[PDB]
Amino acid sequence: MRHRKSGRQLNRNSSHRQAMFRNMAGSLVRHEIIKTTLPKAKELRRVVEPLITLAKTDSVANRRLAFARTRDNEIVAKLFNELGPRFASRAGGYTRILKCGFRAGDNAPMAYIELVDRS
Amino acid sequence: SNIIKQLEQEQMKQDVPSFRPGDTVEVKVWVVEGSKKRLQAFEGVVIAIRNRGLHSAFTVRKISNGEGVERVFQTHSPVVDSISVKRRGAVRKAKLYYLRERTGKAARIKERLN
Amino acid sequence: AVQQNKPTRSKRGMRRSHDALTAVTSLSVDKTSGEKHLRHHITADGYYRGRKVIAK
Amino acid sequence: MIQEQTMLNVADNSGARRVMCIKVLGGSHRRYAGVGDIIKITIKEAIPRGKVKKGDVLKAVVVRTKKGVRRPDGSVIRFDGNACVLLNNNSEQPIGTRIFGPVTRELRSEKFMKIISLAPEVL
Amino acid sequence: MIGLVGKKVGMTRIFTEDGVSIPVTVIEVEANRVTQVKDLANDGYRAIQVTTGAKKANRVTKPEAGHFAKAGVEAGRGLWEFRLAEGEEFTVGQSISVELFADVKKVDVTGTSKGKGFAGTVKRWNFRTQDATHGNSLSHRVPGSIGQNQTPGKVFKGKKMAGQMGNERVTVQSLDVVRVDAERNLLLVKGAVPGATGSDLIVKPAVKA
RNA sequence: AGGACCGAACCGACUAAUGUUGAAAAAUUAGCGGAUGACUUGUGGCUGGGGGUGAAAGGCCAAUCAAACCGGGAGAUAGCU
RNA sequence: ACACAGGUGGUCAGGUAGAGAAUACCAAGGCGCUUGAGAGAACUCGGGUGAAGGAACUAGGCAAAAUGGUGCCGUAACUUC
RNA sequence: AAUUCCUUGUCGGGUAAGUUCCGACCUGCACGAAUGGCGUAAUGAUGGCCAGGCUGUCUCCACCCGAGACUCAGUGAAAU
RNA sequence: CGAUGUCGGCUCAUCACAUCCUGGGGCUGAAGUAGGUCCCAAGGGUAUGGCUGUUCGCCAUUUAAAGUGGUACGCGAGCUGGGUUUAGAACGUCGUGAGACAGUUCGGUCCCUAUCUGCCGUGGGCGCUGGAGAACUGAGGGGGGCUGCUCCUAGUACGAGAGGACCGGAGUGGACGCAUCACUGGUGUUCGGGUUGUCAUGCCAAUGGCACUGCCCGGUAGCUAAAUGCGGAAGAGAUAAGUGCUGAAAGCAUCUAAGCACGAAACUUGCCCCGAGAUGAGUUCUCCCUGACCCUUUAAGGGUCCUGAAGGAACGUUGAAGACGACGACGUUGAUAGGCCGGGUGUGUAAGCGCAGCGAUGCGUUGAGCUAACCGGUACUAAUGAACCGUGAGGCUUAACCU
Ligand SMILES: [Mg+2]
Ligand SMILES: [Mg+2]
Ligand SMILES: [Mg+2]
Ligand SMILES: [Mg+2]
Ligand SMILES: [Mg+2]
Ligand SMILES: [Mg+2]
Ligand SMILES: [Mg+2]
Ligand SMILES: [Mg+2]
Ligand SMILES: [Mg+2]
Ligand SMILES: [Mg+2]
Ligand SMILES: [Mg+2]
Ligand SMILES: [Mg+2]
Ligand SMILES: [Mg+2]
Ligand SMILES: [Mg+2]
Ligand SMILES: [Mg+2]
Ligand SMILES: [Mg+2]
Ligand SMILES: [Mg+2]
Ligand SMILES: [Mg+2]
Ligand SMILES: [Mg+2]
Ligand SMILES: [Mg+2]
Ligand SMILES: [Mg+2]
Ligand SMILES: [Mg+2]
Ligand SMILES: [Mg+2]
Ligand SMILES: [Mg+2]
Ligand SMILES: [Mg+2]
Ligand SMILES: [Mg+2]
Ligand SMILES: [Mg+2]
Ligand SMILES: [Mg+2]
Ligand SMILES: [Mg+2]
Ligand SMILES: [Mg+2]
Ligand SMILES: [Mg+2]
Ligand SMILES: [Mg+2]
Ligand SMILES: [Mg+2]
Ligand SMILES: [Mg+2]
Ligand SMILES: [Mg+2]
Ligand SMILES: [Mg+2]
Ligand SMILES: [Mg+2]
Ligand SMILES: [Mg+2]
Ligand SMILES: [Mg+2]
Ligand SMILES: [Mg+2]
Ligand SMILES: [Mg+2]
Ligand SMILES: [Mg+2]
Ligand SMILES: [Mg+2]
Ligand SMILES: [Mg+2]
Ligand SMILES: [Mg+2]
Ligand SMILES: [Mg+2]
Ligand SMILES: [Mg+2]
Ligand SMILES: [Mg+2]
Ligand SMILES: [Mg+2]
Repeated sequence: MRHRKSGRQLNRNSSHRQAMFRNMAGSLVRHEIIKTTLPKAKELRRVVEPLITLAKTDSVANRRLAFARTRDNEIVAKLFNELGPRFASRAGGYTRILKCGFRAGDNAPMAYIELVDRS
Repeated sequence: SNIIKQLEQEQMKQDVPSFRPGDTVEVKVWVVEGSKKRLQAFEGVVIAIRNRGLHSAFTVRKISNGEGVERVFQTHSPVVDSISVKRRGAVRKAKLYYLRERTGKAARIKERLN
Repeated sequence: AVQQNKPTRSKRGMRRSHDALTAVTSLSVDKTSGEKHLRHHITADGYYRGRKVIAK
Repeated sequence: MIQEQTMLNVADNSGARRVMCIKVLGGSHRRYAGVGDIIKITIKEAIPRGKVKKGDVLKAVVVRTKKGVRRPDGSVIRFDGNACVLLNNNSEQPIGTRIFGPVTRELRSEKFMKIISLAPEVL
Repeated sequence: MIGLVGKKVGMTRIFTEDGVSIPVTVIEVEANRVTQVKDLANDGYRAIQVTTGAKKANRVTKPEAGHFAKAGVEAGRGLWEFRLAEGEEFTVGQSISVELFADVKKVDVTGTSKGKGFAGTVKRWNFRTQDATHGNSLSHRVPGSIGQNQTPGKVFKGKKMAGQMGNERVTVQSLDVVRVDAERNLLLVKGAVPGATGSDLIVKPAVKA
């Protein structure tokens, strides 16, 4: 059973699931919007927003933690430089998901996940 | 929750001394037999602590008569009359389960300063 | 594991009596786009509840 | 928590060093016997000269178990081994004169007052 | 035997002054007031119906709203029926407090248990697994045999096999009432109640003992 | 120096599991034995069926062997379904 | 018979760890193996852990579990030495 | 006893229990000396028994990690 | 014999009583405990290991008991293959010999994706006569019905003694089934750390990837048993064997021909669950729909404009619910999910700095840092203004009833 559990397997092992989500977050931060399946994006809004609320405060320890979590110095620098002050006045909810039809390749529910301040 | 963590706090004892795993602890337990009740003492090294408010407990192990004895005293149980600390030990971990492997001059702990 | 008597076309039809497809109950129309879109989804242009969300 | 084919130590000066539990008494299909329960056992290794010899079959009382016994407050007293005290198969009384190591107070009935008195320490 | 209804807050322990840790169950009980009183003539059976709380303000349908308005009480959750004993009757306006269970010793509770989904025979009916080695192939937790050869050539009704366990109504009887808090509207039992935290349970005076 | 020892390529298949209209008309994974010699392998040739060869199992002779395959007598014969 | 978890002879043989063509991660270099997206029921396959007992299971220690390397000390009956 | 029907022949060991095993008794249905009789160090993916460690083999199963099984979209057999 | 898998073992059961225990009674060579036999009674239960392929059997220890049978000597489209019963080889015997011996010995492919019936769950359609939201009554069906040990009655009755009660209560127990994590722990490859080899971040530091989660130590939520709560009727009715009261036939006598009365874990209730497809389709509470025309085949007829109410359906966030279906709670007049704040809980004094030490390392910052699923809140994000199904007064006869 699954009483009061959390975390979607997405038919992948832990290493595969984390390595995919790392690149997903690294592309989402650098493009401010991406398109992916809704179940796979519902975990992005749980794996990226804590990173944003961590980058809200600039510190050596926080920056090294972000580097250990994302494995991209450019991504960490862009996070801390831009998304910190931009979302510093907002208490959560840094991502928005909008469903757009279904993919023709697999007939999968797909959505654009973006930042609240894309424009 | 406003009912649980209001009933589980009305009968808590606000006198538990601060202690850490690896510190020798003496516990006074009420033992009742017949018509009267005495206060027995159990002195040993604390190896594990599980604190959840009223559901708090701690495990104490002592080498008594050559055979190790481990008890699990509930922190807020009325039988546990008093808790005292007689020594302090410097241990990296918080769960001392490797002590069950060593005997003699190998299961002993260093002294924690200050 | 296998059949002993060949079934009817009636049995096949009664088995297929439940796999019939269904359509959308009622398509929604955007407030300031005038086009029909699936409910709680965005339009093919990029509009959703008035304000456009995907400007190309 | 003692069952068949379980190796236990002996906690009296009877000469037995290693015994094996071979039956659990107290009802049909009984699986595990706690502290203060009677179990039939056989001798596997004994002192060269003593009150008992190897290969005997006799009853015993469980005095210690690694699983332990839960107090009515949630406290459990856990030991580092399984030990028993030999008894006569008819009189149900201890054979040895001394008791080795600490004991619990679960066996504090009329049938084990001698064991309680002879125990160096009662928990 | 006028039982009441409440919400399970959970379970905890009580430390008695003589050194006993009694596992008790915290059950939130509000004033189950009334919706209808069915008499001996209109419905035959003599019973009452109760509701507690409001539950919402814009999700009660017109029939339920009119039913509540006829009685004169506010909205609430699902209605609960209780067959009333001979010699006692209650007014529509009058409510039922938790004070009624002050002079009772043991009660019985009823509620929907946790749902385990479609469980196997080893869990739903507690069968015994087979050997995992010595030659066994693809038959470890299967029930194995269900009938006999050609007589009766069929499986009997009520056979214990894989199915959906849990999520059903279960009653636990003879639980000792250790505390009845009137000002806080709370009741405590000896534990082992069915369901989960925040579920809905129905308690009543014990009929077994 | 050993028809030596442990152990890789290489040769083989002793156990278990999977597989049995399978990835495969004998295979895969985890284990296994020999592994400087009576070893293994590439190329070319000879041994042709009542015969060949066989450290010998009635084993192999092109997925077929107590008598290989193809064509003929031959629509052999069948008191048998 | 397949765009088949099978077989096929030789040549060149990098760094660190490592006795080693054993094994781990990498270089030059090549691939993601021609269906995916969901949920995380029972049961199947490949595995991890587990309170107490430790072969009591079984036809059978089958499977599983366990040891496992270097230097030194030290090593019994028997024996063709 | 790779050989014995009576046989689970009798005795002693091993366990509480041992139709298996070990050493003897010799009543050899129906051992026996190159179709070889008895031993034999080493050797054996050879048969049987026992002992120490070890563990879900088991009392008694419980949870977890992946691939199927369940749903959706595309393609799409079979024995009978 | 155009194919019905045979011994034994594991899982799963069902039925019968010629009843192993419990329950009731009669006769006893039944003083009491404890026995023998018979009758009624199938509600429940009915062991673990060594030997050998076991069935059977011997032995060891328990239990109140370790019952006999039918169901292809139950169950291989649930499983193995230890035996028999193929192909190799030997032993002893048989025969000159090829080869045989319910004689032995070592080894020796158990294949099937469920069409229908059978059973466990869970849905779609329609019915129940206007359409709805609820509570149920209960025709009926299903689940449990085990019993040991001590104390008082007591060393009382009985018995010369030895020994030792029936009846009635109380406590503690074992095997079951139900329900939970308040405690004990297991798991918890999604939480925190220790550590080896290698690669990379221009390099130290700090990290990430792989090597079974690399190997490990603990551990949140959830699930779990080994953990803790509950139950095996108390009682009522009619009763089986069997006791009787009043009683004639048959002046007596007799439990029976009338009548009356006691009498089992057997039966129905009493305990729990499902349950109006109970088509015999049921009751109560609250709601909603109160416009006009036209047509022929003049009737439970059809069509047009308006109307579209109660409610339902659909979609989105989701769940202690769940294979998919299905069932909770919410959709701005809101805490339903995500994020955030604070706390709790786990791991363990985070990096960065300064010191001390040649160095490996320790110290202060600092019980710090991090913290998945936990708890109180917070509309910050996502739950849309709509639109879609559902009607507009609900047939005939008769009955009581007010006009
Ligand atoms: Mg959740
Ligand atoms: Mg998939
Ligand atoms: Mg279909
Ligand atoms: Mg298997
Ligand atoms: Mg197979
Ligand atoms: Mg069958
Ligand atoms: Mg060799
Ligand atoms: Mg070798
Ligand atoms: Mg080579
Ligand atoms: Mg090899
Ligand atoms: Mg191999
Ligand atoms: Mg020839
Ligand atoms: Mg061939
Ligand atoms: Mg050919
Ligand atoms: Mg021809
Ligand atoms: Mg001719
Ligand atoms: Mg012909
Ligand atoms: Mg002929
Ligand atoms: Mg002829
Ligand atoms: Mg391919
Ligand atoms: Mg290939
Ligand atoms: Mg090379
Ligand atoms: Mg390699
Ligand atoms: Mg590599
Ligand atoms: Mg772990
Ligand atoms: Mg274990
Ligand atoms: Mg012999
Ligand atoms: Mg010979
Ligand atoms: Mg060899
Ligand atoms: Mg499909
Ligand atoms: Mg057939
Ligand atoms: Mg036939
Ligand atoms: Mg009878
Ligand atoms: Mg009887
Ligand atoms: Mg009789
Ligand atoms: Mg042969
Ligand atoms: Mg075999
Ligand atoms: Mg085989
Ligand atoms: Mg059929
Ligand atoms: Mg019993
Ligand atoms: Mg837990
Ligand atoms: Mg724990
Ligand atoms: Mg970790
Ligand atoms: Mg580098
Ligand atoms: Mg009678
Ligand atoms: Mg009954
Ligand atoms: Mg803390
Ligand atoms: Mg540090
Ligand atoms: Mg926190």
